[PDB]
Amino acid sequence: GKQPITVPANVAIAMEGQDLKVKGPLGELSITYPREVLVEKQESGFLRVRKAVETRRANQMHGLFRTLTDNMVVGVSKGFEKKLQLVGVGYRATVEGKDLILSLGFSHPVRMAIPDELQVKVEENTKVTVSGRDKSVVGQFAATIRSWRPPEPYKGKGVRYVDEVVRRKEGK
RNA sequence: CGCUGGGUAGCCAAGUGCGGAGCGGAUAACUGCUGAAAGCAUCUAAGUAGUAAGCCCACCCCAAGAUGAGUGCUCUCCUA
Ligand SMILES: [Mg+2]
Ligand SMILES: [Mg+2]
Ligand SMILES: [Mg+2]
Ligand SMILES: [Mg+2]
Ligand SMILES: [Mg+2]
Ligand SMILES: [Mg+2]
Repeated sequence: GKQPITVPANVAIAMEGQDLKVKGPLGELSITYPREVLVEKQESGFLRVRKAVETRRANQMHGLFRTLTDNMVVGVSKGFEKKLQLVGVGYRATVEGKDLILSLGFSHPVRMAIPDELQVKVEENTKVTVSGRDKSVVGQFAATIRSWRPPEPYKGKGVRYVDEVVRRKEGK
């Protein structure tokens, strides 16, 4: 289930065999492959990834870096943006200076730092949107805000991703 | 102590102070992010993040007989 990777994205690519560095309009990333897979610079415009001798570990890994290398370029060409939605009376979100602050019913305003790699913004008092390059830090970042107050069943009060479901119930 | 009433230091508690800290490290159960085999999905057979009175260090004392016997400063080795 492989596919060639589309890279006429006006992005620079460079390697030294065991690594692969990418440099584009809005960021720089790197990655190192183990000795099973191997990649070349196909001059046609795309990129194909071959593999070592047929084995169970390689067939799992063949389609693995295909999606990472895909996200490796799309995150440097366009980036990625995750969405959040705050549900509950009194729940707010602001960006005071660099980091952000949230008030999720606790007796203290939780404060977590935003690394320089990511970008955050808020349109309305009750929603948040993350913007970055790598899915790992971005997805891990948005998951962190979800952990402070996940969505409850009975009323859905809390943080939630967009385009998901909520197991609702009746309390009384 | 003939029997009693008081008693300094000392010893002692019922008296007087202090103590148990850490946004430090790695994990269990659990929740996850990213994401193949399996065009979907999946917390994972690549990688990675949160997190226990528990585990390790940190705190207090002992400690180079640690025969693996350590380290550093200083001193001494006269007369014919
Ligand atoms: Mg007396
Ligand atoms: Mg007496
Ligand atoms: Mg997932
Ligand atoms: Mg997938
Ligand atoms: Mg693993
Ligand atoms: Mg503990």
